[PDB]
Amino acid sequence: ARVKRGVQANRRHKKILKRAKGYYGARSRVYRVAVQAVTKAGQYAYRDRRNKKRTFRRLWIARINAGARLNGLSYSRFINGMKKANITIDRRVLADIAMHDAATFGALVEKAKAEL
Amino acid sequence: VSGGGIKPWRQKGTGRARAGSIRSPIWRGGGRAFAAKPQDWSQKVNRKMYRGAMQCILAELIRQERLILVEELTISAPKTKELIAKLSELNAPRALIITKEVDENLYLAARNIPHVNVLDTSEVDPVSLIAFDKVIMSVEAAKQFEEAL
Amino acid sequence: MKRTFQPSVIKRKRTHGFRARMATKKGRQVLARRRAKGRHRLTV
RNA sequence: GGGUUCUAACUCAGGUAUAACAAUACCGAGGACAAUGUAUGGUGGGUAGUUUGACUGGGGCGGUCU
RNA sequence: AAUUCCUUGUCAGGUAAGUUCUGACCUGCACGAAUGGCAUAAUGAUGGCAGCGCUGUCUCCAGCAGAGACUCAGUGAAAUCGAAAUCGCAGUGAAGAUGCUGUGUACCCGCGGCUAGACGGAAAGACCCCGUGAACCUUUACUACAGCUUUACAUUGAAC
RNA sequence: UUUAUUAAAAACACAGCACUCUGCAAACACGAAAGUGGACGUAUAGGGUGUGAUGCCUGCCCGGUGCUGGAAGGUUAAUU
RNA sequence: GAAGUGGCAAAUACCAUGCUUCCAGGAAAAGCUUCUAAGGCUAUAAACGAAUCGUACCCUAAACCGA
RNA sequence: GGCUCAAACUAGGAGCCGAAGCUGCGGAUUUGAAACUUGUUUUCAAGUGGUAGGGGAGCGUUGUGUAAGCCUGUGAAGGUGUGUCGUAAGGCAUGCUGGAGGUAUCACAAGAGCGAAUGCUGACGUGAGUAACGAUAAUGCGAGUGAAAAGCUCGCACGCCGGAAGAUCAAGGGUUCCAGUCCAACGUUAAUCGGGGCUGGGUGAGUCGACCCCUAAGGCGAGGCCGAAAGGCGUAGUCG
RNA sequence: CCACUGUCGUUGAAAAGCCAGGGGAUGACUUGUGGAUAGGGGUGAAAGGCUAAUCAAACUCGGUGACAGCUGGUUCUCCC
RNA sequence: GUCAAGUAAUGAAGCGCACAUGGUGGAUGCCUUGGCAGUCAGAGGCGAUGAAAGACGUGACAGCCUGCGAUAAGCUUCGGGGAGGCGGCAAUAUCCUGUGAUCCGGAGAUUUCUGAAUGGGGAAACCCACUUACCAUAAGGUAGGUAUCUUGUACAAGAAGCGAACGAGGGGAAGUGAAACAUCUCAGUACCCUUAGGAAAAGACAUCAAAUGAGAUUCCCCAAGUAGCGGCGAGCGAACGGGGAGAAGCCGAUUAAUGCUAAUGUAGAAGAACAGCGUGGGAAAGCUGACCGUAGUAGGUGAUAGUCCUGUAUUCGAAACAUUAGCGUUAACAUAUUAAGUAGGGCGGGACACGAGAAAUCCUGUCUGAAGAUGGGGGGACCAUCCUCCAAGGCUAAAUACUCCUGACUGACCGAUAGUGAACCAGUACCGUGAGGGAAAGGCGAAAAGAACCCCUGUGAGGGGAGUGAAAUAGAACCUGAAACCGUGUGCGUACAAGCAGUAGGAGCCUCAAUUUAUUGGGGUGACUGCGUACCUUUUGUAUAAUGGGUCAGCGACUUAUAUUCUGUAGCAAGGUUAACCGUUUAGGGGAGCCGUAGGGAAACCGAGUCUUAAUAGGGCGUCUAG
Repeated sequence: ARVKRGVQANRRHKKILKRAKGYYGARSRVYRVAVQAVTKAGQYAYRDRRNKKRTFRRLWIARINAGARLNGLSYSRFINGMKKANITIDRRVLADIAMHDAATFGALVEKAKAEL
Repeated sequence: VSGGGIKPWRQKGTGRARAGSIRSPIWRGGGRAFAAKPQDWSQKVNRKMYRGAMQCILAELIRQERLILVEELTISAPKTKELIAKLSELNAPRALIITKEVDENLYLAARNIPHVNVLDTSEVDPVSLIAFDKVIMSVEAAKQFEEAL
Repeated sequence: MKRTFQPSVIKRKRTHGFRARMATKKGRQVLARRRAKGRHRLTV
């Protein structure tokens, strides 16, 4: 029962190389370099799946800070005012309203400002 | 493997990986690490386990309506067509016939029909009982199985 | 410079030839070994 | 319990024959020695096989080892 | 001193200046009489030192000639090489960073040079240690054996 | 003369010198032995060792270890 | 369809396997000439032979030894 | 960077930012627990970083049975894309290529899975169109031939060797010798040329050499001597 | 016939050479042809030299897949 | 419109990515002419009548291979067979063949030179002879003889050398293990040497046993990893007896011919049964309907055939020669007559599982040395008693060992880096003075139908048409045709910007599909932003400036046999299970043996107990179930 491994080896290497498309030089051509490039891409994607949640909140907070300073108080006092007013709106929706609806964000800021 | 007695190069100095033989299993044309040798594949089957398995096989044939009992299956002439007609009227075109004293012309009649075999009960094996779609046993052979199992 | 081979037919045939091999018990074993391997060249 | 003598074993890498080498015969010289086998004591780097520790502020040296 | 550790010993000579050289002293760590002592003409592609001559050895390099290098045409290697979008500095850090931090600088790509770095290439460090590793050499290490030698028996006898 | 291929020398050899062995089937060497070399030589010869032309020369020590001679005593194998 | 003989110089080759010296003292066997032992030869010629193998080419080299 | 009633420090106070911690939402999974009860279902609780290592469950590959089956020239294996499915190993479908085989399922057996071993074999990169083109005795030009001429042939001139770089051999080689023809490869470039390919030819002996006769060193050696065997020696001789 | 100095060359024209110099060059010389000595053996004007680019024990094959408490490597997946 | 300020867009020497399309390369898949492992039978030699191995020749035709030998791809003859043929690459030419060729089988003739090589020599394939008879007349030809050694009467018969493994014998390591090493192990192995036969050797009791005795040798399963041996270490390791295979005992159980008889082998012969339709280059596959079968899973044929071919089942042939068996005859050798330098002993060794040990027994280098049936050997120091058996004469089948080989058949063996080193012009090329080492290299197509002719080119290569073919990116380096690597085209990006080259976002552009028309969705690209120092190994710790890797493709490392323990599972269960063997063979038989069911104690011995002890005490180990 001799087993020749060429067919299975070919489709395994082809799987890795097809996952290494778009990579520069040997990283999309030679399996030895491509396989660790694909592993490193996976590790980065795993870490960045956490860091994306980390980075978009930083973006929302910057947008809300800009919007609150545009009419009135700072971000920190605005978030305190929302908490006192019992407004459950998250920073994602808040930054969306700051960027796309200036009157609604103005009214929302007026609520937080009346609460302090 | 032929040759491979001398060290192909000196151990140190050449910048090559150290080699002891050109018939190393690492080398093309070298020997097999763990080369196969002839081996025996026969297993011991306990006597009572063999008898029990044959008993189970016969009981399951009866339960699945694969065992067909006939008084006698004798063929007058060593002719394939006659046994083909007899199995057609027995509704078992492909079958294992088990008889005591397989006749010297029932053998010749069955020797050509494709999925048809004829055996003495002393040469009936479990794989033969399980492989064929039907087993046509004579009552005499069935009694001999009774006493053997 | 002078090299190792320095050929000479008389010397070659007298030290390695068919009669020199056949004249000793061990040379005949050389010849038997060559014939068993199947060499087309028995002796120089 | 030793020496002396003898010759016949044994020795000659003596002479004379045997073409030669060897052996053989005779003669001559030795001679129970020598030499060889077995056994045995001595001697024997001529040759073989080996050993020649560990801890350790690197190892060696020193010290230590229960 | 082909020998002197201390040591460049001391004194004399030679030089402007001499840890070398020559002469002498004797305090010979640690000369010495066939593992020869002290000399010695001749000899030596032998060692040390000193001169004449001579000079690009040098001050201090210049010019020139030929063969390469350079360009064109033809042919066409090498070692190396995880992958490269392959800069400096001060830090950091498996402790000496192109790649990490901060910062400075920097438009993209050749060719001729160059060798400061890439702990550059080459050879699984020979130094050193380790391994109950190897070899070969030595001996008053151990154990053997060859050889040589001793006696007993045999070959092997006689007489006084 | 020498480290063919990093050492040519003060290293090796050398004529010369000494000690010692060797009486001839020599000592000594090869070899299992037969057979050989030594040598178709014969102590003015041959072997081993050291030293190393030549000139002047070469002192003391025999405790140690060797070598040579001796055998009174002690010890001492196989054997019986 | 021509010449083709004089002088001089001169080998490490030849005389010469000589000669002279020296010590380190200088192959062998056959062919050949003679003598016999056991048991054809010499002259004259005339006719007729002398087999086989190598022979190219390199050989201080592009041909051998160094891939 | 920049900072001085700070963006420093001391003492307080209030907000906020801030992790893969915690919560929210969805999903998987280990163990244990009440049951139509073997994942038959709904949940619940506590868990689920991991090297050496221990335990568990599977994927794929070659082969055997199942299989005289099933699929397949209306296109097998393989190759190359795409879509799709599973926690994964991987599965499935299908376009193109391909042209003759493959193998469901469940068992069974393994030459059963590769990136490393200065691993082995083949292929092909980088260096790089880079170094080099092998004695600095040297070439110029006119003709010819030719697809093409620095190199071939002829000519004129020039240069080099000339105790050779000329000539005769031996050894060694073995056709390289001569002619005709060809230029792919070989020739470190080109080549019409060649020691290259191909096809023909060429070596003539009583006197040259060998053979032959003779022997040296040294071999072998009727008998002989020695030696477990194998063999070693040696006389006459016989080679050399 | 050698191999003392230097430069060059060190992926060389060359696995030891070239060039300029150097030493011996009637002798213990150089060289051709054949022969002898064979591995713990030979041979050595002695360097452990040389014994076919191999020498403090040649080469080839065999014991042999020597042994290696050493170094390297050790190939699919997920769960505890 | 002019100026000023601000700010887009656009580029590409080249490069990146993606896709398309090639080149190179030769993986993969499928394939086979070649290998590997065996089973059942056979056979186990060839050679002086010249071997094995070779050299040179040999053809219509140049070489190599195959065959053959100057009678040279062959000659004669006897059989078979029946239309083609003069071996392969590899065709062409001249021809042969029903007056039977080619071809196959038996016999014979010829059979150069070398090689045991044998007339002498020798650098193998060469040189040189002598002699007998005959012929020739010239310088020769034909047919012989001429080695050595052994055995027989200067005469006849043998031998020699080569070649697989297995047997018997003479010599005999070391690596290794003992975690060093010397006893010991390795191992009486490797190797060297001598020499047989189809086998060999052994073999009939001067053997065991100690039971109620058995009854030669050999081999297998047990006994048993037991009893022992052992620096009592590492290791080594029986026997008795039981179950089997085979059996045999004799005094020539010898060899070699010859003739009859029977059988076999070496060539051969016959051998059933399928049509139509559709697809297709081609049918054996599809659909429909038949037929043979003592022949249905064979190999082929243009795709998958019981009915197309070759075959298969079955039935059969031999002029000649071989072999096997049976009978008869012949000629060569042998044919003991009961065993003295023997048994035993001393010394030194060796062999026995047994290493000197309390060491029996066997062998013998050395030195000795009986009794001799009123006797002697053995029964593991030795003595007595008892039992058993008669050495110093020779032989003897089977069961057992093996494969250079012949036939048949097989394989959960390989399929071109595998399997032999060798699928192919391989022990070749090549390397080495030599002994020796030692490759690479398979595939067009079903059929060569292997591309007439034209065109470019140098009458070259190479190509494009044409043609062939189902297919030509099947065009000969030819199936498929991967990857590394190198090109060409298209889209987007890229020349103010610093680093493992990605990842998470994300503008713009390009492109496909829907959609009533820029709105989504898929695909390519990726300005700009954040984060972010490869992999392996080895480590306390590696971006490490520590190791390893240039890349790709292929190959490359926990196996196998047996023993043993534990776990799971299954069958049986206080029982379970056979081994070798037999067998018409996975069945059935075979109970020898093994494990379990009892322990204690050194042991005798006793036993749910037993050991220690004076002890009944105490204490130790056991009891107080599942294998």
